[PDB]
Amino acid sequence: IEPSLVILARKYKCDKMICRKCYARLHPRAVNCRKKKCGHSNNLRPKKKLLK
Amino acid sequence: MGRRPARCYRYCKNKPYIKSRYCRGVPDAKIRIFDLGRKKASTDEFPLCVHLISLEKEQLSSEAIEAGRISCNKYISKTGGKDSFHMRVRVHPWHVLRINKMLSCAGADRLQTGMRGAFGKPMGTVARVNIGQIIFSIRTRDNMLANVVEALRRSSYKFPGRQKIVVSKKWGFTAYNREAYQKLKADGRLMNDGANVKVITNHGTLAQYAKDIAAAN
Amino acid sequence: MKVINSSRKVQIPENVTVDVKGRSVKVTGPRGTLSKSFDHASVDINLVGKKELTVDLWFGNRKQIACIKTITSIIENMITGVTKGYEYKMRFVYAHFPINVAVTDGGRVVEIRNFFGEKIVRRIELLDGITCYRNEKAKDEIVLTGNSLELLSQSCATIQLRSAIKYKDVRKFLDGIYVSERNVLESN
Amino acid sequence: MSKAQAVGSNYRVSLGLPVGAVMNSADNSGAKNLYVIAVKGIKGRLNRLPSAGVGDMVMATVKKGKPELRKKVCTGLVVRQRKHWKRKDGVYIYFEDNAGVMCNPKGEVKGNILGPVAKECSDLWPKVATNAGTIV
RNA sequence: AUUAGCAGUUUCGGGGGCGUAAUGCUCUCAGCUGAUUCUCAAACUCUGAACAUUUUUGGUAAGCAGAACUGGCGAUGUGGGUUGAACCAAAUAUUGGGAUAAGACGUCUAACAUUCACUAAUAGAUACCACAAAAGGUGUUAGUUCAUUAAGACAGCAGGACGGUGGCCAUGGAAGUCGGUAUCCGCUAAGGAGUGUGUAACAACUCACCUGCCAAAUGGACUAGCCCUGAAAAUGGAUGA
RNA sequence: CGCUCAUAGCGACGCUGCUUUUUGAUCCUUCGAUGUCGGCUCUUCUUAUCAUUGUGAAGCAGAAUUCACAAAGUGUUGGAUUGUUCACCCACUAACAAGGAACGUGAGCUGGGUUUAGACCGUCGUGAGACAGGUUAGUUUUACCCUACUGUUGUCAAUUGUU
RNA sequence: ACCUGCCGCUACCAUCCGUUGGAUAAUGGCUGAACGCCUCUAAGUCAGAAUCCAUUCUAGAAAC
Repeated sequence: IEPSLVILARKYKCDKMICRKCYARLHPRAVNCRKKKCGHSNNLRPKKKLLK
Repeated sequence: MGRRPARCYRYCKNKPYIKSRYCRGVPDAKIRIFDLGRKKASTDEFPLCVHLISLEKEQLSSEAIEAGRISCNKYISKTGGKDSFHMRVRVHPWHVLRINKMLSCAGADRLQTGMRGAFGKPMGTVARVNIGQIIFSIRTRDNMLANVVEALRRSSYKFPGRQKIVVSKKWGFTAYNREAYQKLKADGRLMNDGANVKVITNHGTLAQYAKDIAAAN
Repeated sequence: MKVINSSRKVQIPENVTVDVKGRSVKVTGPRGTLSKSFDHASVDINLVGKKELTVDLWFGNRKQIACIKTITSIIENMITGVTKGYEYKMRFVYAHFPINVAVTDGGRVVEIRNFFGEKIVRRIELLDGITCYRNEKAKDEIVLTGNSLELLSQSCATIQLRSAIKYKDVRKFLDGIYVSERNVLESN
Repeated sequence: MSKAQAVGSNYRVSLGLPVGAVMNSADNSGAKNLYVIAVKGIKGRLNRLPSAGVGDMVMATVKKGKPELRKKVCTGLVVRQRKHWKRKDGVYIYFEDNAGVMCNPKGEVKGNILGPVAKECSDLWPKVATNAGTIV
């Protein structure tokens, strides 16, 4: 349950990809910043993961 | 540069000042070393050539050149073995930049050593190019090409203006293509001199290959 | 430059009906009379037989053509809803401060009492045509069923958003309401 | 610092003087004077003294006292403002002359508080209330 | 002025195994000389060019300073560039009609029709001229290259994704996957001593890799047109409106 | 660099920029005189947002920070020292962020400096005298005009009936 | 001159009073194509700042 729900939670928040400009959380298999101000950067960190 | 930001030494103007018998305070260039990799490696063993070339006439600094070289230096383990690597730049910063300094840096108004006798001490050593003159070259084997272009890519950022990368149809540092540069080996009329080539001499030489035979060895 | 578009289309079975009088459509079936409007990027649509439904477009861009597919998809979804309801089974998570959600149907509102020690109510009015039952297993799972995919889903999303903290880390609290199973359709 | 008021802040600000006013130490510790540097919580504006508390904590100094206590700043507590005020009540407490005590940065008064102490101050700072038999 | 190796050497410089140190063999260094290549020189050349614009000197540059040719405000305005000493049209007696010039032709404001593409941007809109760059962009338009594909594809989803074997190392252990190395073969349509996730570590999943179905296109890499990002400064605000 | 890990946070060597809040370069305007600097006073303005609010990141468990965006709506202090901005400590604070506006503001101020006459000291000078060398004392004039602004009368004579 | 001292004027040197709707930004989504998947976006749209604009408040047009 808690493992089956924590994963779900992660999927909705922690396991998406941020930008290296707008820091904007896109979606887990993203490829562009999807913003006008950025210019759809195409430079994307995956948002961090932690046990704590 | 150190005394300047390279925005005043972006574009070619004024006739060439150099390290001469008229100048003398002229500093030493930021690189006097221009090759990287196996210089022992043969003309024949490496048959792959990429160039870097500006599209606009611009004065590349010696420091800039150095920086460019030490991308391609570090893109070598990433490439795969320094053995399969040559480089030569082929643009030596011969020409020198003048700087009349502004004596005021924290305060104090000249109008006495202002803009009168205000002729540059030479500081800056730099190279001119045009709209296609080469600024880096890489001989290599046909293994590395996406590697070398990436090194060049890095190099592109370290240089002012819009550059370009073209792969020559030659064997790298040679005036023959490949269609030609097998016929020389195949027919066997080539003559070798380490990193260079020679070719036998019929329409190359005639007055000294008239009554001669040592000219077909 | 102009690459020429064309019609996608959608199939309408014989337990459901469709009208369309002025490029705007109201599909009807056993669940209800679910509606959505179109014509807005000069998007032409016409019905041929009580079986097909087609969105015609033959002069435009890629942009224009993108719309055509989307509209069709939407109508398909609507049809599906009208046949049998879209189900959104959410599940919440907390037991240090157990997350406690309550409801009213008819008025169609959901309210969250305890949530990460929040002593407030977070009331959020569901859109019209959304019911909510809950076969809970261990103080978890709410379901929201509805007919219009587009609206029910939105409502669910809103609810989810409401069960979220805006300060401190997100890997701290891994708690709130979370949609386990969307795009779920009951067996009729 | 500290800070703990109250419930409320026992209502409005009143002072005997702001910055640069002597008030007696009223303390068994050999501070004999207390001179204000400034007052805590005064955010203030353009040209306006950081003004004395009604029973609130102040940045102060021992100007004339023990030499050990002399120099070195000290958080204090105002106890009685010569200059007057109305309370939520309809009385006007007013005193002989200004006074306070040198204190800890958790508010706590050191020895025992001498003389009369306005009740507001006591309310504000429980230690004050504890360490006196006059709270008028 | 100045880079690169190559060749013949050097008991004529020096040090290593051999040899008298060796300059002899086998290595590197130093110097000379011979054949080639890199880049090149206002004060060099074997050789050689018919305030505005063009050339040019100093200057980080300036509406800075300084030259050349010619053109311009001086007895030279008019029409145009929103407005303006220098840009264009073009020269000024007083007139009328005509037809043009530069420049415009939604409305300001005399002056319109057509036809094709592009852009969707608080954008963009009359050289000078009142600013924009490097670098980004799965915005859209155009285009070039090579590749995949009826041995049936792309994208997707469905199935399979084995053994020698826990290869050798490190290592209770790390077995494809702390980390490192070699990285080989059997059987098969099919499977790297393995892309990641994960596991104390194995596994599990996922990938590479193969087939099912759907049913015809697909994939990369650049190139340049417009648009966007970059792109902040001070009274309210200027494609002239 | 950062245990690991180029870009969380930094970021060498190198390149492109903006800016007119430094100072220089400049000498186009003013020498038939724009009243030079500072501080008090006060509005308004710009954002390159210090706080605030709403957000997104982190090497973000929490508190505490750090980075990014929208955003100038509102806030952005009391002293000591110095002619003083600049400066330099103490003190509170949500924060004590940057600036502009003829280096905002002398018919609004004082004149602290700087800039005259008197003097002192030092140094330099045969001396008269010089000194971004110090020191000390050294008249801040005029609005009754035009406008702009504050508040106030008057007009609203085609705001249509003598109102 | 001094002590009182009224009316009055006045002191966070006293007292009382300073609201609520839609519209958006960033941003988080929803359905959802372009591009069978996938995507906050292209069509379409949900939430949402001290913001925006109204509400409230001052003046009241050669305006009725």
